[PDB]
Amino acid sequence: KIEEGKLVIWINGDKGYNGLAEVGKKFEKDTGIKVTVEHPDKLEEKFPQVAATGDGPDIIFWAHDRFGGYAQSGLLAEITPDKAFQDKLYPFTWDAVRYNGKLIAYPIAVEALSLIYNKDLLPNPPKTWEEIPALDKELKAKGKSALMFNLQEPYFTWPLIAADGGYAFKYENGKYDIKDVGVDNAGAKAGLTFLVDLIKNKHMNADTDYSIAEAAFNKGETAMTINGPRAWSNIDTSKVNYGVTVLPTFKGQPSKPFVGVLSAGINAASPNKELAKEFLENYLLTDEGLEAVNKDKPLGAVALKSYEEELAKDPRIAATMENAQKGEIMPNIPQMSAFWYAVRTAVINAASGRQTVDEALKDAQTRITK
Ligand SMILES: OC[C@H]1O[C@H](O[C@H]2[C@H](O)[C@@H](O)[C@@H](O)O[C@@H]2CO)[C@H](O)[C@@H](O)[C@@H]1O
Repeated sequence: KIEEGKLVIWINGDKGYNGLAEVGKKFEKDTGIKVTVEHPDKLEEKFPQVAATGDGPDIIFWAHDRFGGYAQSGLLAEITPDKAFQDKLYPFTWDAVRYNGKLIAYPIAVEALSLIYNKDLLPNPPKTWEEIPALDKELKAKGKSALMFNLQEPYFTWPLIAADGGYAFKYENGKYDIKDVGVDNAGAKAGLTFLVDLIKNKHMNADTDYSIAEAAFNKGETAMTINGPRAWSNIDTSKVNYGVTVLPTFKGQPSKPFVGVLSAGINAASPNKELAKEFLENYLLTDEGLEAVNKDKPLGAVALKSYEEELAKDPRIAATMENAQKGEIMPNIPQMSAFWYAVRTAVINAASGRQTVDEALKDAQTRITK
């Protein structure tokens, strides 16, 4: 069981967890309530396992796409902030955490992937994905490469797959059709074929992950990378002269990144629900609270209107929002977990050459509509 009179918080290890730990220390000085911040590996998978038994953290942080599945299993408490508190966050961020008409989380920040480039290697970023093979050929002649990014997580390849027609679930009439899936369609095959051809032609390696791409870019070995807000702090330290901009178009269509709203849910088994609420509304969801996390690892565009006005001046945040406006808020429906696992498998098999693109996407389509 969860201990009473204390707060345990789980947040991903790529977030500003030290910063969040500081907001917890502030809460503890004022109220006497100890706050413990942890970042278990695979917490988005572990949470449903432990929460099912009345264990786990009092508060869990993740993008909103996972939350409909948790709420469906009865693992999240319904939150009911008063209208006054609600008016402080952007309306659309509240929409991302509404499930079956109920609020199941507090929206924290908005994030989308962007194109990041080394201005010393590339004064101007490519406008199309199609010109990258040629950029790479010339950069290779100088000992560098054009682009390196995480190919192990479908989140990073999805903008290209969706660019010319790929989609997860058909949204229509204020509802998602869990039977109308678009991973096996023409647009999706075109996008993933482009990706697989980059690897075949030696422009990228199928095994590239987050650390391999980060190391290469921050070292000045590659002219471009694709990443989210959290990557910015480490690039700042690298002293690389970088720019953050809009992703390239594919077949003349803009890349469409999935947009995630970092959110905070309260475990339905938690005996400390009123403490969690006090912490979230009066300590974390304040200019001071968000600034502390943001300083540890950039949150992106925050849900709190008052603090977002100040961050909006940052060109990196502008680029982030521009990429978001071209993408799509991820669905929060329970089927999202099956979508993500099926698309991860498809991308890795196709990229590693274990299956062809058609075989890979066909299996995913089948799995998701099961
Ligand atoms: O790649 C599948 C994965 O994508 C998203 O996870 C993101 C997350 O939203 C970001 O905050 C950051 O942590 O990077 C993750 C990708 O490594 C989905 O939110 C997640 O459910 C999904 O499995």
